[PDB]
Amino acid sequence: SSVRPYLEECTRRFQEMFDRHVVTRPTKVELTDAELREVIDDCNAAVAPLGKTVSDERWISYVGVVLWSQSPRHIKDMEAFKAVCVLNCVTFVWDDMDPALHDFGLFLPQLRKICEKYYGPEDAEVAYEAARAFVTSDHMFRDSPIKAALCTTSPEQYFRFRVTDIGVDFWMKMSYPIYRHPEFTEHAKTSLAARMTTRGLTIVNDFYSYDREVSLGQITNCFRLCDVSDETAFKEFFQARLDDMIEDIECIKAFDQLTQDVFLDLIYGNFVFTTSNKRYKTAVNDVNSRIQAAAL
Amino acid sequence: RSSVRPYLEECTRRFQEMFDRHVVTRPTKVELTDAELREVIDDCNAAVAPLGKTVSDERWISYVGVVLWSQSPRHIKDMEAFKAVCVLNCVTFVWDDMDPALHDFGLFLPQLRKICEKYYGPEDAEVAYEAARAFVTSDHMFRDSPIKAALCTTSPEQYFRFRVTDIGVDFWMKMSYPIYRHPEFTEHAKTSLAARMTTRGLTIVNDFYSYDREVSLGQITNCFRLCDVSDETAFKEFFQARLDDMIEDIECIKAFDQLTQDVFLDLIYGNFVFTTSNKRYKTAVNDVNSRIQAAALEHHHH
Ligand SMILES: [Cl-]
Ligand SMILES: [Cl-]
Ligand SMILES: [Mg+2]
Ligand SMILES: [Mg+2]
Ligand SMILES: [Mg+2]
Ligand SMILES: [Mg+2]
Ligand SMILES: [Mg+2]
Ligand SMILES: [Mg+2]
Repeated sequence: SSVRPYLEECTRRFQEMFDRHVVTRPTKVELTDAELREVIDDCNAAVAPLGKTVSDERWISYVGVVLWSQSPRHIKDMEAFKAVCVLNCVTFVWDDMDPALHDFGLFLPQLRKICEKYYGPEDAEVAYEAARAFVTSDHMFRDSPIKAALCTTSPEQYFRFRVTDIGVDFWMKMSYPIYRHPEFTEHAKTSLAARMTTRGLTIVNDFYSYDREVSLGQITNCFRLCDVSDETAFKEFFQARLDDMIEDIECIKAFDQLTQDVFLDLIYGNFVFTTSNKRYKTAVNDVNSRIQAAAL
Repeated sequence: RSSVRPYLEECTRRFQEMFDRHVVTRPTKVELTDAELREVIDDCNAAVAPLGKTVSDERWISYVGVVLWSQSPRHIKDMEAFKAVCVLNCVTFVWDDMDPALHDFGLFLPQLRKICEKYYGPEDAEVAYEAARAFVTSDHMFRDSPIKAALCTTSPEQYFRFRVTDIGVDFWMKMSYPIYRHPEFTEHAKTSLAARMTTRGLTIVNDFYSYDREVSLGQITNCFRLCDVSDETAFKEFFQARLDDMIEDIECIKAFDQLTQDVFLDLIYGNFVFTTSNKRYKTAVNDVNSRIQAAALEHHHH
């Protein structure tokens, strides 16, 4: 199936939800041309050992999510920002890669290289460990019975899987050096930061990446828990997910002012990234195609 | 002065029937040698000594029972790592029981590091230390925090999300994986998926048996504060939803690899046996579970 029928009303329902509960719109980070090419050179170098080329356009697509979903008001360290740019893009290639291409012995050293270039010694270890856990999870769970069980049982089992699998725990553990805000750093390191933002990021991503994933046999998507064919059941389910996002956003506002800005800019920036970026406008295209092995 | 006392017998039997149906395999208590117990307690005294409060041998042994009951003795390979978890868990229980006036990070974090460096190799010691640091920093950070009030009063979902860290199960997995040297378990511990899978089963059990103590101390971190426990109908409907939660988690746990699921279920079932047998949960206020308090005249000359 597909959710294109619902695409227009749901975008509006999302946007109305954000306009009431978040209000402040996200704003896109503009990189200088130098900065952008540093990022892209760093990206190509990290995936090169894996034997696949990535166009400058596919990198700019990936990087949009970081340009839209950080918190410019509070940025203090732009070297850390660039690291998140590079780390997020290259793990995007991994997510799209056939597992045959997953070579840990070749790719884990490049991840460490990136982390040691942009972070101090401590932050580099934190970012690296989170990058390593993320690519290792994506690998381990292709065709895992665990993934099956967690994705088909209930929303509560599914979002639990997604704390790691969608990459938000990774994101927080590499983004906290951007802000050098002590409270935020601690919520990143306990993963409470990821836990608070997982549903807002996943429900949005799931709706707009449903068609791609479903075409590719990918089960990691909460709308597979309902009959998107049944208009009534889809509406009941969509509302419960919106309810989920609203409850999360309202608790987020108990966090200190800077932390809540970063959390809410992330959820909302990701919705803007996802509704505008080319990755999510069609199932298979030049920036979201499966990176295939190609046998012989 | 609310209480779940009237439900104690039926609730305990309902928990037990749930384990008999869904887990089946019983936990087994790890027996420590007299030497091993003494190394642990000596190491606990050393670590807390800089904080100026004495902890009795009886109270240590109370704390240590959860590790003796809730690890997975079928699969223990590293007893040095086992001893570290005994020590780390006991001394962070003390911290959990302490007035925050007593919380000296400068004094206590290096003692946590020393324990980790004693029992673990270098990489493992850093993972255990970081988890330990994160736990005591969370417990301290959230004493009368408005974030805790929001997460704990809003819904079960928000509450259990706070408890992944706050009950200490993430810390437990991240200091326990060296015991087993099992690769899948190690990865699940490092992603926190292991903690996430076991949070509700540990939290619901603990919350029921520590409710009376916690309401009496003003402590709001307990899911049964989300319902009117003096309302039998509302309590039983809430209790049954929490059993459903435990059952759903247990059944997904059984999709994990066999060793990992043995470890996950021994933790949840072992914690239930520890909780329903240990003096700590026998009464709300006693000499193994009383608040460890600072003295307002601790600085005095008499
Ligand atoms: Cl998938
Ligand atoms: Cl509390
Ligand atoms: Mg993925
Ligand atoms: Mg994907
Ligand atoms: Mg997706
Ligand atoms: Mg306590
Ligand atoms: Mg506590
Ligand atoms: Mg308790």
